[PDB]
Amino acid sequence: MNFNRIPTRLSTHYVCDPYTTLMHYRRTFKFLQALKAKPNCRALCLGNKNQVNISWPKHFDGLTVVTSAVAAQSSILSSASVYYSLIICLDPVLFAKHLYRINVPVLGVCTPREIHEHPEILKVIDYLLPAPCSRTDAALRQLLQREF
Amino acid sequence: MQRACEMVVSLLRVDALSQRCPFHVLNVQILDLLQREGLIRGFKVDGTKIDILLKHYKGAPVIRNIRVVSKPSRDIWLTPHELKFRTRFNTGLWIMQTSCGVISHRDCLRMGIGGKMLMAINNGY
Amino acid sequence: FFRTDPGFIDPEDVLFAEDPVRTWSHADGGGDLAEEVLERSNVGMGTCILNNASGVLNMKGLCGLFRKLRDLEVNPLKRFVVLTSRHRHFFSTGFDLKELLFLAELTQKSTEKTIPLVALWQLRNLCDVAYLVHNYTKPLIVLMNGATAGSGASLCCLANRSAAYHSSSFTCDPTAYGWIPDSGMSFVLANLRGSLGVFLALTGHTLSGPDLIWSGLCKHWISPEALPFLELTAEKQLEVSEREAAVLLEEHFLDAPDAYSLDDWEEVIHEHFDAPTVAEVRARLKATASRQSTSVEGQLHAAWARAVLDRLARRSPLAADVTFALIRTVQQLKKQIIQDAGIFRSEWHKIRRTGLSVPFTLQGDCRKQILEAVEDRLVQEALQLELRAALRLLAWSTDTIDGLRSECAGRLNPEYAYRPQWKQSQRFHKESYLTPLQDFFPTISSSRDAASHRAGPHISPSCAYFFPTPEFTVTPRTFFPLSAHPLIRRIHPDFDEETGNDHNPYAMHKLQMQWNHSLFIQERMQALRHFRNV
Amino acid sequence: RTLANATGQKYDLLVAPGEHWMHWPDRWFRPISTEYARMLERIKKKRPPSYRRGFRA
Amino acid sequence: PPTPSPFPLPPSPSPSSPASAAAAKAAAFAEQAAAQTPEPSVLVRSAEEWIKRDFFFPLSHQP
Amino acid sequence: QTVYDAEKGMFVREREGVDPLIKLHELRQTLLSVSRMMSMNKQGRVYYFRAIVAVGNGRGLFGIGIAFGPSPKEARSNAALAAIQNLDHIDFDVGRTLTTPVHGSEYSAHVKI
RNA sequence: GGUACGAAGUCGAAACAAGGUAGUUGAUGGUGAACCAGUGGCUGAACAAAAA
RNA sequence: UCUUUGCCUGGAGGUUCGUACAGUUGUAGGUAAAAGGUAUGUUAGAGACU
RNA sequence: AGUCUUAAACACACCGCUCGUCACGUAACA
Repeated sequence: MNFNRIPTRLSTHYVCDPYTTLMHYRRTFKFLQALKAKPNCRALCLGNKNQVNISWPKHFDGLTVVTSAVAAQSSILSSASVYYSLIICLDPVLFAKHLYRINVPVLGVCTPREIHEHPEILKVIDYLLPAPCSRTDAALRQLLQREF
Repeated sequence: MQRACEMVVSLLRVDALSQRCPFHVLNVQILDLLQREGLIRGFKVDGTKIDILLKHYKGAPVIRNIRVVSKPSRDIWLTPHELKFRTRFNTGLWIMQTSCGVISHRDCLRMGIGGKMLMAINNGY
Repeated sequence: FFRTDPGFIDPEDVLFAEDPVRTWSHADGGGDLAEEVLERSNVGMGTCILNNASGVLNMKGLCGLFRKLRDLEVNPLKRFVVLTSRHRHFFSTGFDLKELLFLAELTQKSTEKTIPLVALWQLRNLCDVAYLVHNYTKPLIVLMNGATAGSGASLCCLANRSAAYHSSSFTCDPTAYGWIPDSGMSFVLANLRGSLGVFLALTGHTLSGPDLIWSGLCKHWISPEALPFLELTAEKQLEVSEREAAVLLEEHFLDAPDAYSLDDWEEVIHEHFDAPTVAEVRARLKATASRQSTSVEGQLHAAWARAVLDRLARRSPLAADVTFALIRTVQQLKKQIIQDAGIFRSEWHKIRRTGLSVPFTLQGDCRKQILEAVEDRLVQEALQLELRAALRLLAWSTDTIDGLRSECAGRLNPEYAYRPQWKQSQRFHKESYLTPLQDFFPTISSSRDAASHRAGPHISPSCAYFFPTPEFTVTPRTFFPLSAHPLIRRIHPDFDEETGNDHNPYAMHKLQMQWNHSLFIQERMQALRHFRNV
Repeated sequence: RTLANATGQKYDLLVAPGEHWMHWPDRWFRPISTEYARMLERIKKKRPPSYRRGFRA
Repeated sequence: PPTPSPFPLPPSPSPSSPASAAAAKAAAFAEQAAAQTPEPSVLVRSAEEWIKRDFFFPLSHQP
Repeated sequence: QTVYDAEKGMFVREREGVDPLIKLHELRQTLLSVSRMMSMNKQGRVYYFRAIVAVGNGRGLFGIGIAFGPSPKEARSNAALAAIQNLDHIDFDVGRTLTTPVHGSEYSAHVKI
């Protein structure tokens, strides 16, 4: 049962429109094709702890450990623009204060529910990528990489 | 004249696409001049109210500052030789109301006729 | 119920329905949407919507269309101009028959058959717009969202980048109305694969769907939903170079499906529609109809010949001869202008693909020049001959009056439509309708010119002010904006140092007068009063 | 200037320079490359050269 | 010596509203005669006359 | 974790919570003020210094940082740290000529350029 | 009679925090000095405070 | 963003129809901080519990 | 006794803060 207020206005989502996804993939593919041609290219796959389906290593390069004293919005990935050249964030909502002034392209993959409620993530994300079914990124990218 | 000053509040919005405006004879003529300069994407008279679109570029809107000079309680008039001193070394847009219709400040000096400063667009101090 | 079921519909999908026509609610100055041409202020893009009560493209629409196209083309910021329409299930009708009825009775009223100034003023305007779209210096994207009736596809076929979709159609039946195709329509028909244009004009076969792009008319299949999106991401086009701009626009073009109705019938059209004479092909179709129907292939061919003949017997025999003579005349030119250079079949195929993709290599870039050179020459000849046959037909053919009224009255209701008898077929030289015409005063050589032909129809004296010659010429339009400050005039390419100006006041004075609706209304009104009173 | 001109789509030039940001010569249409193998084919198809407006050419 | 500049004809298919179109068309004719009508001495007419003319008609180019 | 500075030739901390990509030999700092605060505790009073240091390139960059420290010398260094991390781009004319004069406000203030 | 400033003595513990057993205010009464009793209004009001 | 009414300029102070009607902040001897408030600490015969 | 919550005109922080009558002296509106 539910005793709360029933909403009346239904907001529309144009960022994740079915037709808009056509150009999103086409434009994104061109950028990746040119980058892989060059030698010595490395990427970064940043996720979340809840993502059990995605295996993670023990150590992480570029990770900085800081203390509570004098930590006014310290940038964790400050030195992550030397060794890496492309970061694919999976939780832009959580990683929003650190990627505000990052000097690397961010391939964030958010969901329409978070985009509408948290539009601030649009400024930090450079190349927007859609996410069909928009439920859990852990099992979302696995299907795409294992098609047919 | 009162309805003319009510257009600045609606057109001066950041997080918006289209805003309504009361219908008026003088208001319709003003929108024509702004569209020529490329400040308004478009407008449509929806009967009792006029729907005017907003133009944006790289997030920020094209309009950043609006100054109302003329008011219903008084009337500002400047001679052809005095308007140049007021308006100098600037990129602003001043709406001039002359006898032969409504024109911008650039055209008022060309004809040399005494206009009337209504409002300012993209103006500093 | 299940999501995977065949008959499954999402309630949310039907809740977000929108009217595509309402998307163009906002326009340029003027709250009341009644202008024949509209424009929307965009960054790096030029919007142009053709809105009309019934898609009637009269002189009023052409005057506005020419100004907007030139204003946007000269602007360097606008790297490309897009065209579209606003009518529901309709497109540019292209000089509807209602306007032609007045030009026929007035011209044939006088004994001398002197063409008035109004008749020639409107006809010459149609050629200017047709040449501008083909010779556009920037890409011209256009989509046929509505159905085309009669000769009204000149604004999409002649465009630099033509597109189509499922909600499109192609209808062209000039023989039924007894009128020659205008707006340089013969150029596209003669450039089709094989003799497809001849069959599509004499019979007037209708085509819709993917067949348009597969036939050769269009070259893109962009969806209507792409145009609104272009207005939102147009600020990133000026950052890249000129060549890189065209690459981004290629992401909107989709693929074409496998579907064609004339896959096997194309060979029959070329075999039959091949005689240089109209009277010769008549026996060819009749012979096939009486052919002994045998096997499976013979059965289909026998019915095809019997059905096609019925349509040609309900048109004007004289009209069919004029259209066929002009379409084939320009077509034969391509076989000689390109063959004399020494080109092979294999080489020509590669050149055709240059228009469907942007060249990048030096070898590929050179091929594009050849296609542009031949195309520019063919259109000039087709338009020049098209005007010659248009003026003579209106002053000699008397059966054109009945056809114009029959179709005009039938639009409101079929009950008012009547089939006229046209006229009995007669032999003709099919050469007198393509003779050059000039208006030159020197006649010391025993009537060297003597107006159009030696004893043909003459033009009014008032037509010696704007157009010194009746022939359709090409004007050297500028490609950069003008200026008034002395410092800016020095940067314009066409800026002579002997006068300090970037334009000729005398030449530009007449150009503005020609493109003026207010001046034309007064001239048209004066002629109407004279005809009604006496 | 570069900001206002992009949206204003109007003359937004300075006093000293002349049309620096708006002037965009067609560098991919006029200076197009031409080879000697295909030049002979376009001579008989293009308009013959009969003009007098350029001395330093 | 003077140098009267030519004036372009107003466009008939103006996209502006009817109220502005009529005013613009009339204003074009005023400019033409403004540069081709030298004004007389100041002493000719009254002071009052001058003030009204300035706010009703453009300024001539041949004072 | 060091970077050479060939005309000086001495070890300097590279990262220390600072982007190594950004050259540190191209920026300048300007001390504004060194304010002093007071804190009360159970025994007596505790004083901690503070400073506001603005760091930004003199071409197209500007920034203001604020921090705290136990001593004036340490406060200055900490304040400068925030300025670097909060560097923002400006919209400046190529020709070195503004369009219109800007005006600025926060409570009583006015800074007319 | 009343008021200002400087110095400073005696007689009292009114305001702060529910101890003066809440405390400012409009109009009266009363008392060597904090001001006190009653009615109206306010919070610039403390403690305490529900299932079948 | 626009029309019109009303009101204030740090704090602060005054002799020891006619005893009626009307009307009132202002001409000083003196002073340089009255005061809104986010946070910390302390006090509390003010509430609760290892 | 050690914490938590709330209030405060004190923060050399309750040995805090602050008011009134009377006594003496110097003055401006008398």
